[PDB]
Amino acid sequence: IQKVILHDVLKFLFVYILFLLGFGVALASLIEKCSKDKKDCSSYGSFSDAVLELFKLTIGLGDLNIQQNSTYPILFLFLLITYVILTFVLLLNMLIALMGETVENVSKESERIWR
Amino acid sequence: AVLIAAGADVNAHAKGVFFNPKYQHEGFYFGETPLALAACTNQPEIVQLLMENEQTDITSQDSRGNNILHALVTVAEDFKTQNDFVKRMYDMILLRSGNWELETMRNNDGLTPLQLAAKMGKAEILKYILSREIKEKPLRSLSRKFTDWAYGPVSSSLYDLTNVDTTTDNSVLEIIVYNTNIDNRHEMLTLEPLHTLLHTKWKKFAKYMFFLSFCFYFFYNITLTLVSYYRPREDEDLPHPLALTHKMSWLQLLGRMFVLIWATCISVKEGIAIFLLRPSDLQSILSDAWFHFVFFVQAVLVILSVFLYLFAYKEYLACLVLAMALGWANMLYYTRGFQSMGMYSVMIQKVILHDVLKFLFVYILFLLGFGVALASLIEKCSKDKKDCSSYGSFSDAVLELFKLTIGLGDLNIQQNSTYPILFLFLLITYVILTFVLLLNMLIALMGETVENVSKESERIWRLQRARTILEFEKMLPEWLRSRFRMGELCKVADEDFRLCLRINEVKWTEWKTHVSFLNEDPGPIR
Amino acid sequence: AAKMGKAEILKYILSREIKEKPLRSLSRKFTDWAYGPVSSSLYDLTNVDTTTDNSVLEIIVYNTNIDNRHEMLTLEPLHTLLHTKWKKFAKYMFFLSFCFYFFYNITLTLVSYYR
Amino acid sequence: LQRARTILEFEKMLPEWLRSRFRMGELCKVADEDFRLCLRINEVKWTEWKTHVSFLNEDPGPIR
Ligand SMILES: CCCCCCCC/C=C/CCCCCCCC(=O)O[C@@H](COC(=O)CCCCCCCCCCCCCCC)COP(=O)([O-])OCC[N+](C)(C)C
Ligand SMILES: CCCCCCCC/C=C/CCCCCCCC(=O)O[C@@H](COC(=O)CCCCCCCCCCCCCCC)COP(=O)([O-])OCC[N+](C)(C)C
Ligand SMILES: CCCCCCCC/C=C/CCCCCCCC(=O)O[C@@H](COC(=O)CCCCCCCCCCCCCCC)COP(=O)([O-])OCC[N+](C)(C)C
Ligand SMILES: CCCCCCCC/C=C/CCCCCCCC(=O)O[C@@H](COC(=O)CCCCCCCCCCCCCCC)COP(=O)([O-])OCC[N+](C)(C)C
Ligand SMILES: CCCCCCCC/C=C\CCCCCCCC(=O)O[C@@H](COC(=O)CCCCCCCCCCCCCCC)COP(=O)([O-])OCC[N+](C)(C)C
Ligand SMILES: CCCCCCCC/C=C\CCCCCCCC(=O)O[C@@H](COC(=O)CCCCCCCCCCCCCCC)COP(=O)([O-])OCC[N+](C)(C)C
Ligand SMILES: CCCCCCCC/C=C\CCCCCCCC(=O)O[C@@H](COC(=O)CCCCCCCCCCCCCCC)COP(=O)([O-])OCC[N+](C)(C)C
Ligand SMILES: CCCCCCCC/C=C\CCCCCCCC(=O)O[C@@H](COC(=O)CCCCCCCCCCCCCCC)COP(=O)([O-])OCC[N+](C)(C)C
Ligand SMILES: CCCCCCCC/C=C\CCCCCCCC(=O)O[C@@H](COC(=O)CCCCCCCCCCCCCCC)COP(=O)([O-])OCC[N+](C)(C)C
Ligand SMILES: CCCCCCCC/C=C\CCCCCCCC(=O)O[C@@H](COC(=O)CCCCCCCCCCCCCCC)COP(=O)([O-])OCC[N+](C)(C)C
Ligand SMILES: CCCCCCCC/C=C\CCCCCCCC(=O)O[C@@H](COC(=O)CCCCCCCCCCCCCCC)COP(=O)([O-])OCC[N+](C)(C)C
Ligand SMILES: CCCCCCCC/C=C\CCCCCCCC(=O)O[C@@H](COC(=O)CCCCCCCCCCCCCCC)COP(=O)([O-])OCC[N+](C)(C)C
Ligand code: NA
Ligand code: NA
Ligand code: NA
Repeated sequence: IQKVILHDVLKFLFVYILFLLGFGVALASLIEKCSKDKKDCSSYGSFSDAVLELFKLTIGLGDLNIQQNSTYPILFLFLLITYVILTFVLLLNMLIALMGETVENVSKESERIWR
Repeated sequence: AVLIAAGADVNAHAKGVFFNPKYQHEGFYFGETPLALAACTNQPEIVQLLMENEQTDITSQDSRGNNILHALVTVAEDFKTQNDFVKRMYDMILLRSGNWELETMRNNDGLTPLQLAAKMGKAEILKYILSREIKEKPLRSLSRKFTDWAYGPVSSSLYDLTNVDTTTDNSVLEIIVYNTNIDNRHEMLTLEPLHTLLHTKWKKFAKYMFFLSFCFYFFYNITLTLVSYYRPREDEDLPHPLALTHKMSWLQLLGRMFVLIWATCISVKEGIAIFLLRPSDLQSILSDAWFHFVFFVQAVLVILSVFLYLFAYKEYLACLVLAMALGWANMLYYTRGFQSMGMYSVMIQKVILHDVLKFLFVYILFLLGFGVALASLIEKCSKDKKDCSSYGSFSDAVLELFKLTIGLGDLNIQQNSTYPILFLFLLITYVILTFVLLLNMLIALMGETVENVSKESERIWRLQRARTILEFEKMLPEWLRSRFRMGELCKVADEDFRLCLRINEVKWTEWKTHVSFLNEDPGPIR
Repeated sequence: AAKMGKAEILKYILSREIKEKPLRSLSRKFTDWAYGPVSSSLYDLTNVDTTTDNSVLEIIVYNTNIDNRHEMLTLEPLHTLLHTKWKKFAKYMFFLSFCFYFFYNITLTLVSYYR
Repeated sequence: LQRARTILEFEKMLPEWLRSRFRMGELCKVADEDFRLCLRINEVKWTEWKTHVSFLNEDPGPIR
């Protein structure tokens, strides 16, 4: 647990927060003013709301709704599918492949480090 | 020996089409002379027989401009195929000549034998030439490695930097880094006068220019984000906050000017670096100039978002938002200053090209295949008049199968389907093919890619940092390159100064008494 | 030998080169020319090519019994002979087979979705 | 092996006058009255050095 955190988990969290806060401002700058429906017209209305909705989409909770208050509805869906490919397909599946290389090397030495 | 004593011409040139072949299987190129034929076919007794003859001109050139030492570089191969006889023929011919006449001769392309080995990727000959040390006294001047002092285990050597450093054109360091053809650039930079020479450039000037490059690109994105997120938002009024149109007399308006003048500094500069490097190959695009296009595509979308405001098409906002999201993903270029994150960005490049693109080709075949089958199976929604099905169209069925794979939403089998058992058979078959087969096999194939690239990802990183070091060096002026110059003048022999580079070494295995040193007193003198 | 899967005897027969003069006619591999490293050889194709019935190439491909078919096709007069067929006619017949099966599905989909 | 089964099933389909045009090989005079329709493969070898006998042709270059 000590070797996996220092080698693998900290490099993952550095690249993930670059993509979380990067697509979070792009999607928040693309939503209109909510005066026409006066409440609950969008869940991406702020920077703090768009970062929360992209974090729920990675751990698997909630529900996906593309009927936002966006001016450009095709551009919103292009940036929201690109976020899924970079994190759900690339970064989370590569963390498992890099932990299997760390475990293979520390298994030779973990008994002498314990004593 | 019968024919030479009978008067055979020892300077004939076999210049036919079979001896100057067009393709590699049609003929055999050896150097057109009978001295090169004996050397390229591993016949050392006939080489010694021909060099003793006084009529043998050892400095003759063929039609390509090559001489005897250019031709041995052309036919050289690895240790696996051609074990090592070419490296021993290069040494025997050079010592009998006794001059620098063959080493400093240029063929019709303008290359010496040292620059021809770096052009073709001959890493076993180039290891020999850069570290050539001759121990005998009258032939010591033909070396490129000199022992300055030695005392027991410790020694100190000097490596010649005549045509390997970037003080001239077509240097050895510039040919190895910028070579699109060969496929062992990252193994040729581990050689010893080249490995220390890039490490010296990174300490003196190159790490400080890589930090000013980071700071002014970070401030460029953080002032592009704030002016686009904090726009004046009205339905009746949409002022572009850039160029400072309203006379509000609000200072710190230079941040609005810093996006205009810095978008033109990038689009002009990255247009030149694409123009000077024509790859003519899609593999050379992805492997060397990926960050030249993607810094150029961003800086154009910032400029087009200002020309579309002057024409008022109201699609400028589509170009700013694409420039904001692309700009924060371009901060991953700057992870090559560090070894830990720089080797991690080499894994991301190899996993996308090998594993992720094959997954997306088979997944979209199954997504769009079951999407039309399930959409053609749902009735007309006039009986309930609204919300009777979520699979009513092709565009709705593709969306509901994408949500079912990433894990969101809710599964409902009470559709408006005519055949309710056939709908559930096609919806469970989609889960087995993607959730059980394709997503679990992507993890198993990434573990095979990671296992092979882990052997090579450090040498691939140092080739990516070496291209960053050299492009900083063509930028800074002539009077800065004299101050940050490597090496020191060393009196090698009588009237011979070569501007060498010093490397220290400790060795405990081969014990010997020391001769052929340049200096008797071992300690550092000043 | 091709029927039973004897890959060590079949490697010997297909590349049999005899150097002596009166018994050179019993070869199946002849040196056309040579100059230094480069040479050029000739491989006999009497009963290994598909101009006759029960050829060696047809027995190795269509054999259900043996379990080393994919190792016996690496042998040398058989490896170049399949590469020559793919360049001359077989890659062009594999592309017309793709185009008329793609158009068959794309006209079956449109008439069933737009009923 | 999966591509080789696709190549051969295309060859039984196309007619007899197409198989003469796409036929592999060339007639080679091996000995006195012996023609065998061989196939040519080139090779470069750097390890075993020897003098050359038992060749069919003295002049090494491609003749036409
Ligand atoms: C180097 C090779 C790769 C890169 C190529 C490009 C290089 C540089 C170019 C860069 C951008 C050039 C386009 C800028 C302006 C377009 C924005 C726009 O108007 O919205 C458009 C969306 O169109 C998009 O989504 C564009 C997003 C990028 C697509 C580029 C291909 C990506 C590869 C993935 C390929 C598959 C994905 C295809 C896209 C889905 C549509 O507009 P709207 O939303 O309908 O608004 C209607 C407004 N209304 C409602 C008021 C009536
Ligand atoms: C940070 C998070 C932000 C996240 C935002 C998103 C970003 C996303 C990702 C981002 C990737 C990570 C950030 C990129 C940073 C790279 C910069 C760099 O090159 O660092 C280098 C040092 O840098 C220095 O130069 C030291 C600072 C001294 C002052 C420099 C001012 C120069 C002016 C004064 C000039 C005049 C005076 C000079 C006299 C000659 C580190 O290099 P190194 O390899 O470690 O060095 C070897 C050390 N070793 C031996 C242990 C190996
Ligand atoms: C113009 C297209 C931009 C992307 C568009 C996406 C669709 C186009 C399809 C692109 C096909 C993807 C294949 C990429 C090939 C190599 C990957 C790579 O370089 O890895 C890098 C990681 O960088 C990444 O994260 C790669 C992910 C691509 C998109 C990044 C998010 C941008 C958002 C886009 C939204 C706005 C789109 C607006 C424009 C349409 C690091 O690896 P490297 O070791 O540094 O390798 C470079 C080697 N070199 C340094 C010597 C050169
Ligand atoms: C080679 C060996 C493997 C292949 C074997 C076959 C080879 C070739 C055959 C091909 C298809 C032959 C059947 C065609 C017509 C049947 C369609 C039909 O009427 O719907 C039926 C569903 O039945 C099905 O779901 C059939 C789907 C394929 C099942 C074949 C076994 C798959 C293995 C998986 C094994 C376990 C799964 C079993 C299936 C759940 C029921 O109809 P309904 O929906 O109730 O409609 C009522 C209408 N009403 C409401 C108006 C009153
Ligand atoms: C817990 C979550 C919050 C923690 C954050 C607190 C900051 C302090 C964090 C950690 C404390 C110090 C780091 C580890 C100390 C050295 C040990 C080591 O192996 O380092 C490794 C990892 O080092 C990295 O490169 C991590 C990547 C960037 C770190 C950015 C902060 C953490 C990301 C989360 C937040 C990002 C947002 C903020 C970013 C600006 C170096 O890799 P290596 O290859 O193993 O080198 C060892 C050599 N060896 C293999 C030969 C052995
Ligand atoms: C394990 C983790 C350890 C580390 C912890 C980190 C984990 C979590 C990190 C962060 C979580 C933050 C969530 C929101 C919190 C406060 C909101 C806020 O301040 O935004 C403010 C400014 O926002 C802007 O104006 C735009 C953002 C500017 C920076 C651009 C981000 C790109 C950085 C990418 C690269 C950086 C990273 C590089 C790689 C490291 C505005 O707030 P608001 O929403 O508009 O409020 C409006 C409501 N009101 C009107 C009622 C007043
Ligand atoms: C789990 C594994 C993940 C793998 C992901 C697999 C990938 C693909 C996965 C999923 C793609 C399909 C799912 C959603 C699309 C359809 C949604 C829909 O309802 O239609 C919408 C239309 O929208 C469009 O017409 C544009 C569709 C393309 C969006 C971008 C393509 C991929 C981006 C590439 C990313 C760059 C790559 C860079 C990354 C490195 C809505 O239209 P409508 O409903 O008809 O009604 C509206 C009214 N109207 C008709 C008047 C208009
Ligand atoms: C004049 C005095 C300095 C003050 C103002 C500085 C103004 C400029 C500062 C920073 C520019 C920020 C770069 C971000 C945008 C990239 C595009 C661009 O236009 O930048 C260019 C200029 O970038 C540099 O060359 C940085 C080094 C500073 C050079 C100026 C000092 C010269 C004297 C030396 C003495 C220094 C210290 C010596 C140690 C004692 C290149 O950037 P890049 O990253 O290489 O290109 C992208 C990578 N890519 C090619 C793969 C695509
Ligand atoms: C855990 C207890 C609680 C947290 C502690 C309290 C906070 C701790 C604060 C600071 C510690 C943060 C980590 C720095 C040291 C990591 C060690 C390392 O190897 O780094 C390497 C790269 O790692 C990087 O530096 C990547 C750049 C990411 C941004 C971090 C910049 C650090 C400046 C600090 C600013 C703060 C940013 C973060 C603060 C939010 C160094 O590069 P390298 O030497 O060339 O490669 C090493 C490989 N080798 C070992 C084989 C040679
Ligand atoms: C980002 C998402 C959108 C991108 C799409 C843009 C198109 C351009 C895409 C990528 C640019 C060019 C491809 C890579 C260039 C060569 C590098 C390479 O290694 O190729 C590899 C992958 O090549 C494939 O075979 C991919 C599978 C089919 C690709 C279909 C488009 C992408 C699927 C998504 C969209 C599908 C929908 C459209 C399809 C009609 C070949 O495999 P290899 O075994 O590694 O060979 C290397 C040899 N080696 C191992 C000895 C080293
Ligand atoms: C990383 C990814 C990069 C690449 C991007 C791709 C990712 C995303 C790709 C695609 C997402 C597209 C989502 C829908 C968007 C437009 C809708 C549309 O045009 O359908 C139209 C035609 O539709 C038909 O008539 C049936 C389909 C014909 C083709 C058959 C599909 C099988 C292809 C399988 C093999 C192909 C792949 C092979 C392997 C590659 C009808 O539209 P509608 O729904 O009926 O509207 C009705 C509403 N209205 C009545 C109000 C008007
Ligand atoms: C007559 C002139 C041509 C114009 C009309 C063409 C009409 C037909 C074109 C394409 C048919 C499309 C196939 C899809 C459906 C498969 C079933 C089927 O019936 O197809 C069959 C015919 O398929 C072929 O043989 C393709 C090659 C064309 C043969 C006709 C030219 C003969 C002359 C040669 C000169 C060519 C050029 C030489 C270069 C100079 C076989 O298809 P399959 O894929 O092998 O079978 C499935 C695989 N499986 C066996 C494992 C199951
Ligand atoms: Na879930
Ligand atoms: Na859920
Ligand atoms: Na695994």
